[PDB]
Amino acid sequence: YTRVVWCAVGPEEQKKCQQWSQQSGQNVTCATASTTDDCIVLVLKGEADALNLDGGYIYTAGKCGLVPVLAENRKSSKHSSLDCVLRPTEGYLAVAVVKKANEGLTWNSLKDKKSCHTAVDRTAGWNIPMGLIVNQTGSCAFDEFFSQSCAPGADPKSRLCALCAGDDQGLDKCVPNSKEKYYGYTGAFRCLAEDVGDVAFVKNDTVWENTNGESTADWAKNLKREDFRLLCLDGTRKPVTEAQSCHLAVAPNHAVVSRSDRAAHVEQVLLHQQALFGKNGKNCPDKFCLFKSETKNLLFNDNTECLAKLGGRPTYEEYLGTEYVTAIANLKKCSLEACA
Ligand SMILES: *[C@@H]1O[C@H](CO)[C@@H](O[C@@H]2O[C@H](CO)[C@@H](O[C@@H]3O[C@H](CO)[C@@H](O[C@H]4O[C@H](CO)[C@@H](O[C@H]5O[C@H](CO)[C@@H](O[C@H]6O[C@H](CO)[C@@H](O)[C@H](O)[C@@H]6O)[C@H](O)[C@@H]5O)[C@H](O)[C@@H]4O)[C@H](O)[C@@H]3O)[C@H](O)[C@H]2NC(C)=O)[C@H](O)[C@H]1NC(C)=O
Ligand SMILES: *[C@@H]1O[C@H](CO)[C@@H](O[C@@H]2O[C@H](CO)[C@@H](O[C@@H]3O[C@H](CO)[C@@H](O)[C@H](O)[C@@H]3O)[C@H](O)[C@H]2NC(C)=O)[C@H](O)[C@H]1NC(C)=O
Ligand SMILES: *[C@@H]1O[C@H](CO)[C@@H](O)[C@H](O)[C@H]1NC(C)=O
Ligand SMILES: [Fe+3]
Ligand SMILES: [Zn+2]
Ligand SMILES: [Zn+2]
Repeated sequence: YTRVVWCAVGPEEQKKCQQWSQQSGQNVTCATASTTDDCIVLVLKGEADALNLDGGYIYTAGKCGLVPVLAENRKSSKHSSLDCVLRPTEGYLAVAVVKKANEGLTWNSLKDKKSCHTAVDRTAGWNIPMGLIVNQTGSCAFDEFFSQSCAPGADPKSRLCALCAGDDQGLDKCVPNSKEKYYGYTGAFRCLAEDVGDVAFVKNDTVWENTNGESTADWAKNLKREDFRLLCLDGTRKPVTEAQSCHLAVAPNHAVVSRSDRAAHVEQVLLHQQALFGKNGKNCPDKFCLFKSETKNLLFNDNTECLAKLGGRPTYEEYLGTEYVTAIANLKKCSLEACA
């Protein structure tokens, strides 16, 4: 009754959710689906209560009537006075990243190169870059722009899936979940770093969390920030320390969504769960930490300080902001359960 069914996407999120479930005394339970879109349907049906979603999916979920409940909040320098849960969200920086040794590559010469995206329909991996390109290009043929790409969630037989790798056994190629090797923020950066693609569309934090010894991960043990460059909209290349003057846009933080009729309940439970397993929670380091998953960003992003209340009880459009919402609509003109 006062229990919440979390929806996990893929088997790695399933295992993490199962651990959370066990540590919660069954206050949290788990439903699992192969894609985020499916998890969304599970929530609409009332078979699942909630999940955390990137902005692009919140637009999908919002049209079907789901609402924003609480947002991911990472630690910041400004607004230091307020507590994390009451602290305003800041938004993340969407960037395009390349190897510095790849001289001569700029925003203006991306056509026909190889791209690495977090997944179709996500903010920094798809909506922002492809929105910009369709525009600058006056064409809806975003599938013919790059020569080859890894964009999880596209047709496995298309060039958009040419560079995706699948799992250990080469199965599940291009599925939009963590079984795909190049899925998500981490997977797209790895696609760039192993030199599978020429550019990766992720967010600023990703570059920082996987270089200069921050990851220990085999593929990233030896990655140095100086070996990378951000591509700016004015045709310039800059070091990753200049993300504030060289980004594609500021994205709205990922947020937990649920059915509006379940919102108050989902909110209550999560605030208590984070007091127990959050950053400074009663049992985090010692028993279970909600916001940790070895650089894999399972259920929540690993750099999450807390889940914050929203303020102004915003609809989904208000949460994403008028700038972002029109960007998506315009892109969608190129391309229930599509409820509107
Ligand atoms: C782009 O994204 C980045 C990444 O999110 C933003 O950079 C962050 O900026 C914030 C606020 O502006 C910085 O605030 C600091 O946060 C730190 C916590 O991460 C605090 O510093 C301590 O804790 C760090 C984490 O443990 C630690 O790491 C940093 O420094 C060392 C050496 O320089 C390196 O790694 C160390 O820690 C890791 C943890 O796993 C460990 O593996 C190592 O063994 C080291 O112990 C690493 O390079 C990293 O930079 C510090 O050593 C220190 O102990 C600090 O108190 C303060 O709150 C935040 O540090 C920045 N994030 C990182 C990871 O660099 C950036 O602002 C974004 N840009 C824009 C424009 O928005
Ligand atoms: C790709 O191109 C489209 C078409 O221009 C861009 O959409 C346009 O973007 C601007 C920014 O939001 C919109 O202008 C705004 O309009 C409102 C009122 O209409 C005004 O209050 C704001 O101050 C601002 O001027 C414009 O409406 C919108 N055009 C349409 C037809 O919806 C789009 O943003 C571009 N894509 C990306 C990803 O940048
Ligand atoms: C489970 O929820 C009940 C009711 O709120 C509460 O007594 C208990 O603190 C919760 N336990 C855990 C581990 O979340
Ligand atoms: Fe995102
Ligand atoms: Zn800006
Ligand atoms: Zn409002």
